[PDB]
Amino acid sequence: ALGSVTDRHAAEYNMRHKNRGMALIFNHEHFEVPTLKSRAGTNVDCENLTRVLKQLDFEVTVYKDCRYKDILRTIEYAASQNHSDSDCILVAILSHGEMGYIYAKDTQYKLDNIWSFFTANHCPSLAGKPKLFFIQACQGDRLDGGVTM
Amino acid sequence: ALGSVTDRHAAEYNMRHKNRGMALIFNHEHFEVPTLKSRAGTNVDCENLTRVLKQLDFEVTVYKDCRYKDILRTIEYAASQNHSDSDCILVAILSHGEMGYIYAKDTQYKLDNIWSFFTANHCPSLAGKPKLFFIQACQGDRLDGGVTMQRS
Amino acid sequence: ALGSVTDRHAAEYNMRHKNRGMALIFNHEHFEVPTLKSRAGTNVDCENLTRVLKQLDFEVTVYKDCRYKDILRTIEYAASQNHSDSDCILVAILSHGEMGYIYAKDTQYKLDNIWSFFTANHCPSLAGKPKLFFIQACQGDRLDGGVTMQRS
Amino acid sequence: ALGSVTDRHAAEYNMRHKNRGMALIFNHEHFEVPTLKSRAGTNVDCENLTRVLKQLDFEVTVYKDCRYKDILRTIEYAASQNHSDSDCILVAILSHGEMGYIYAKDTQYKLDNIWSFFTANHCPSLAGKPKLFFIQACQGDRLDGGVTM
Amino acid sequence: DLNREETRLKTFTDWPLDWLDKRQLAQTGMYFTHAGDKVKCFFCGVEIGSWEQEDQPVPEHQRWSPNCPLLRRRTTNNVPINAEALDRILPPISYDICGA
Amino acid sequence: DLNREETRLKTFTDWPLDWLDKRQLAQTGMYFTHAGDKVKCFFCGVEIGSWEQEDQPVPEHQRWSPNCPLLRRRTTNNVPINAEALDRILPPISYDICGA
Amino acid sequence: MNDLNREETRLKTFTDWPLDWLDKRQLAQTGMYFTHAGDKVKCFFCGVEIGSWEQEDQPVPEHQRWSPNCPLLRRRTTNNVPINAEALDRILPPISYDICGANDSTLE
Amino acid sequence: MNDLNREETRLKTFTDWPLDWLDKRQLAQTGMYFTHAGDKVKCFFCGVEIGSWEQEDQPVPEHQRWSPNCPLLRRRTTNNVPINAEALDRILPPISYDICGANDSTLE
Amino acid sequence: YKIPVHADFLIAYSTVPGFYSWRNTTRGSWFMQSLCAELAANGKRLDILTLLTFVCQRVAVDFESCTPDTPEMHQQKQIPCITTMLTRILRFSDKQLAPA
Amino acid sequence: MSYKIPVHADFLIAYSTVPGFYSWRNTTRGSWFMQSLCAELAANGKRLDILTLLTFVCQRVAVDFESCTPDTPEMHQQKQIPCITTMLTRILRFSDKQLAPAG
Amino acid sequence: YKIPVHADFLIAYSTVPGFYSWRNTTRGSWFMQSLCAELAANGKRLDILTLLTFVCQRVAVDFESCTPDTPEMHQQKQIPCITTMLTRILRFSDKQLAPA
Amino acid sequence: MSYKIPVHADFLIAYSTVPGFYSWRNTTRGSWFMQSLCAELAANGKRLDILTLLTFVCQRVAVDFESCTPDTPEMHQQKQIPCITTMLTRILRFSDKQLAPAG
Ligand SMILES: [Zn+2]
Ligand SMILES: [Zn+2]
Ligand SMILES: [Zn+2]
Ligand SMILES: [Zn+2]
Repeated sequence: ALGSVTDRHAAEYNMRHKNRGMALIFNHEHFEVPTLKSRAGTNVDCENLTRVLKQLDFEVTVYKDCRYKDILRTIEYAASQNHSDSDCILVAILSHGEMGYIYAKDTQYKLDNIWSFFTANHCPSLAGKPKLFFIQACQGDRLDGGVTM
Repeated sequence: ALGSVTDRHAAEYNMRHKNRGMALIFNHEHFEVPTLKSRAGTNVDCENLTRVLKQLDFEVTVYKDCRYKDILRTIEYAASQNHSDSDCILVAILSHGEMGYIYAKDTQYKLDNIWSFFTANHCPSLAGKPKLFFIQACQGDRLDGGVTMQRS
Repeated sequence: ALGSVTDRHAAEYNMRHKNRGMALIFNHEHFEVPTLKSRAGTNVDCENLTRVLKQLDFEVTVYKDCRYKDILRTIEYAASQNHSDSDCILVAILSHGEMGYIYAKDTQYKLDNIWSFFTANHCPSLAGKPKLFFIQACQGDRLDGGVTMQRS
Repeated sequence: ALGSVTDRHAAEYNMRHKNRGMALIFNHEHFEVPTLKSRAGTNVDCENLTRVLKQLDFEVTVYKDCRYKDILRTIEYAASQNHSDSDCILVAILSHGEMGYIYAKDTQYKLDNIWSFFTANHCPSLAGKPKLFFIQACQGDRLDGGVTM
Repeated sequence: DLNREETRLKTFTDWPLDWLDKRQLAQTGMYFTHAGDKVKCFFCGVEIGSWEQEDQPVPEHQRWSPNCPLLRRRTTNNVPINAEALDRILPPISYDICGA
Repeated sequence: DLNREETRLKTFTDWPLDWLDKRQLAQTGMYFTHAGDKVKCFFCGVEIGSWEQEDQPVPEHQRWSPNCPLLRRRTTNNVPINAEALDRILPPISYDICGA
Repeated sequence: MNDLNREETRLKTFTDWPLDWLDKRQLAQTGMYFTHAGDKVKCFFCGVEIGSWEQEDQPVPEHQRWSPNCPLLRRRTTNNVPINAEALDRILPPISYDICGANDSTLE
Repeated sequence: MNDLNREETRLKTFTDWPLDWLDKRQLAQTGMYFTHAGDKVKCFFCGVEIGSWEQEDQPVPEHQRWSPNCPLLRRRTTNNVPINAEALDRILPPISYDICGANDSTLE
Repeated sequence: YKIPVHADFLIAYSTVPGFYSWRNTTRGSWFMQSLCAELAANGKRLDILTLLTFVCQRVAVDFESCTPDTPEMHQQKQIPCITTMLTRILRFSDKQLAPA
Repeated sequence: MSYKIPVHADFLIAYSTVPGFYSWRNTTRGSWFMQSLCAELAANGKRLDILTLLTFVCQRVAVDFESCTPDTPEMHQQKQIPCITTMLTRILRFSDKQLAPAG
Repeated sequence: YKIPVHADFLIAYSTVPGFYSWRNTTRGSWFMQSLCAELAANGKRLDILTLLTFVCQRVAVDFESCTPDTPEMHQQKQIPCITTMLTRILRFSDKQLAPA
Repeated sequence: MSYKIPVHADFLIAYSTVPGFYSWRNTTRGSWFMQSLCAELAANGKRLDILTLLTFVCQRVAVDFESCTPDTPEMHQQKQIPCITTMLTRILRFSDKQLAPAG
């Protein structure tokens, strides 16, 4: 047999909303933390990211070296908003990082926190819409020697 | 400007090799470990998986409740083989598991081990070919309450 | 440089209208014309066509052995209608035919006529929408001997 | 049930042959025929066509104002060749034309002729391979008023 | 209305697809939508059509609706024209687990 | 070899798919390829597999091979274990036309 | 503003014009004017809009490429108010006759 | 020919070089040489090949774009035989350090 | 802007001009068979043009004439003829989304 | 298991305009058709199916081109639409050759 | 050129880290059910990534827990987790051509 | 006929490199990852599925980038590969809005 088209079985995300959605970039370059040497041309990543994103109809907004507490203000805010009129939401992060953590201006933190501001139960305007997080964190410690082809 | 077609920029994996490749299924149902209650109909997963895979031209092979040490024998072997004549390789695993680990017949183990048998430096017949690992591990501990949606 | 998205440059026909559109099937099986032997199982074409079409959300409607004059009534009508609420329109024809013509119940006719009922200037509800005509006419006279191919 | 993969049911033409194939362009600009005014910038069509085609890996070859008899020499030749090592073949034609005919340097002719040099029975190296004919013939006589959108 | 098996059967009036068990089909929560051969389950809202000449009503219901309360044997408002009939026809019993 | 119905049956040894008519299937030019449920016709070289629990051997043969000489009833080397059986089982008669 | 048909008005729209390298002036001169959004310029005489310019894209030929009919460009008579009509007369593409059989009016 | 590693040899390959507008000389100077096929030039120091140039594509930045590692370009020591070493020293991109955490060697 | 009055038409008729159209008395025409076969199999999934291509493939590959009384008309072939002037991709899309 | 195929299959005639109509042509840029053809080929020819490719060539000729003949208003602001009679039996694509092997 | 030793791996395991994996005693796990369902339905036709997406869709949409003895574990949900680092499109292609 | 869905679905974390590894970064061009990301987005982002899109971003970072650190041979000619853990449940595409109506 064959089941009807439930449309909950929509093959694709609906991306034709009144507008794309918010896109918050977190650019870290300087740190209060010791031994953390500043990030070189982490800005030029930012420009490009901004560029391509805005060309993608996004509502782009950026935050320079944020103390962790600020990040959370920023997210908590963004999260509590009516996304019902937008296709989705994207956040990006640029800084150092180690295995399992990411650095803010003042401290490291596992991203599992920010992650949880957007779950459907905590943010239904996005329930069923895609949430995208991109990271450029030096996260990790081992090197990859690769293989010649 | 525009750079030439390097063909290392091949848009797709080459999957037309002399044959698909090996597909090793690890079915756990019973455990020497205490408190680990056996897995119900974990077999019926196996049958289906086997079915669909073989219909996908794969070389399917299965292993029942394996003591961890056996798994490694099995992988180490599979890994040391001439895959140059096959599109890729796939392994699947069925059993209980907790956060960061998977159970064998006798013990838990982080899969990071098996993973490393196939890196290009340890297994070049597959260097550039795709290695696929599917897991059905109760891995984790929290539940998901979900969210109700508008009729559809 | 790069020109903006004019949306007149829409990559695809919009096919999400309030409804698919009309689909008129013309089944000929018997003819007043001499020497025109009836068409065998031309009906069974019809059933199938009807079937698949309706499964395609179409508004299907069929006409048996129509005298030519009737066909035109039927088209002229269909054509003069508000298609603004439908994705498109399709007509299909089943009968004998020779080179450059198609047979009605009573006479042959070049289809160039029906064709012209739907041009944008004569039928704007469909202006920019696709009009589909399928024909099963023995149209022609020569045979094709074909060519044998390497086993496969 | 379900029938096996006959591979005669190949979803696509095989276009990975030793080489693309021949591409013969027929550029007409001047005519011995009376009242036939020469074609303006019919060359610039040619350049472009040539360009894009060669960028498409084709073996491009061109013929200026050809008397009809020459065209046929040219085709008959091309047709009798081992295409077994090429993906296909393409011919293009640029000139005036009326309903049902195309002009050579000296005369009109229905293309049904050239067409028939390549049928599988007359040219098996291409049997199962695609033959492409493009035409830029003023062929016809009526105008199209169009519709505003 | 439809919660009664009786009412689910009376909807299969003018039921096409001769070969298929009109009766027992309606018995398992299915009822005719009166459109082709689309039947819908009143206990999970699923709708199924285009049946091959062997598609069994239960297993095919199960296939497209793995949770159907009636089918997995939850207690529901079902008014069984023959409760004993159901008790044998229904799938065995499907426990769900996640560790032990 | 295979031209005999007898030989076409003896190939269906170790024939999976219990439900399907091993006998009459082989009778209509089909024989086991000994690989899953793939059967091939010796009279048109067609091969068919993955059968639903109602797929009829003849109509499904016809569906995938509209020309099969045996099936359209051309004269062929067929060695019918029961010629009278075939005469009733086979599709009626399919004339082909192109004008009158 | 005494609106866009005037070349003067088409220039005053290029205030805050990014993309330094590109000829703000002559670009607006050929029917183009700033949309005030990135580097999107629109033609007032054919409604075309063009953006993302490489460091050599010439305003005329690129206008021509995306709008083969533009009345101003093919040199039809239009409400254009040329800050310098003589300038246009040299800058504009030559002359493009359109044909379909013979109609001796080309280089007849 | 006393082969390609010499800038001299990289220039002599640009004989019959189409695409007039483009700097034949300095292009070959930065490890590029003609493949003698359209406008495809290849780098002898990273094997990259590039073609179809717009009327402003600069040889260095475009080389950089398609080959972010080219030993010659990032300024590794290579068999390069510079017809004018001082010329290169100014033409080449500045200096690109690569990092992955801190390793004070950047602007340390 | 304006557009040709003669655009967005599609005439997909049975065979190349000046040729016969073959037709089985008890299964319908080569063309309609292949047409329907493809529509109810891909019509939802597929572009109209590539769709018809496969209908062409079907008619050309799967069908010989088979007329054993008239060897002159026997084992003959047929190929459809899809003159198109559509200006965008036709697809038989439905309507789907899933809200929040 | 041997099969046959029409001698008249795998042909494609994509000529300028619908039968019985003019073909427009700019004296200093070439024909509506060739312009749109080349435009698409060198833009998609590699990426795209032949049929859909030509569709967009049809789209180009139909949408982007009016006649513009201000001396002959009777032939002015006229339109054109190509005519792609096809009988290919599979998907044509201008594929290249790529792979990437192993150690 | 050289390439990461850790590239071209794909780990598609049952559920997001730190969560349960649901499993029907008499039909297998949510995951394997949806996996197989998709493989034998699209595996030939589809890209590996989008393929798995629909396996994610299946597990997330079609499956509630249904544990009427343990309301705390009842009507629960599950979502797979496909960490990928493939560097090109995986497709389960066959081999086809047709010569001359 | 009402249904529920995981609260943890439709998330996508596409971070620079496999867990426990370095992330390479050019001081004067940005990170391997961001370079390849932007490159693909402004090149395909409109045309392409999100997953396959990112695949090519993976391809870029893995194939086109060696470390090149001639002062520290131990960190020289090193490689990197992104890590795209996904749990989307449908195809993401950056679609626009287009149609074209009628008379
Ligand atoms: Zn139900
Ligand atoms: Zn047969
Ligand atoms: Zn303009
Ligand atoms: Zn280089």
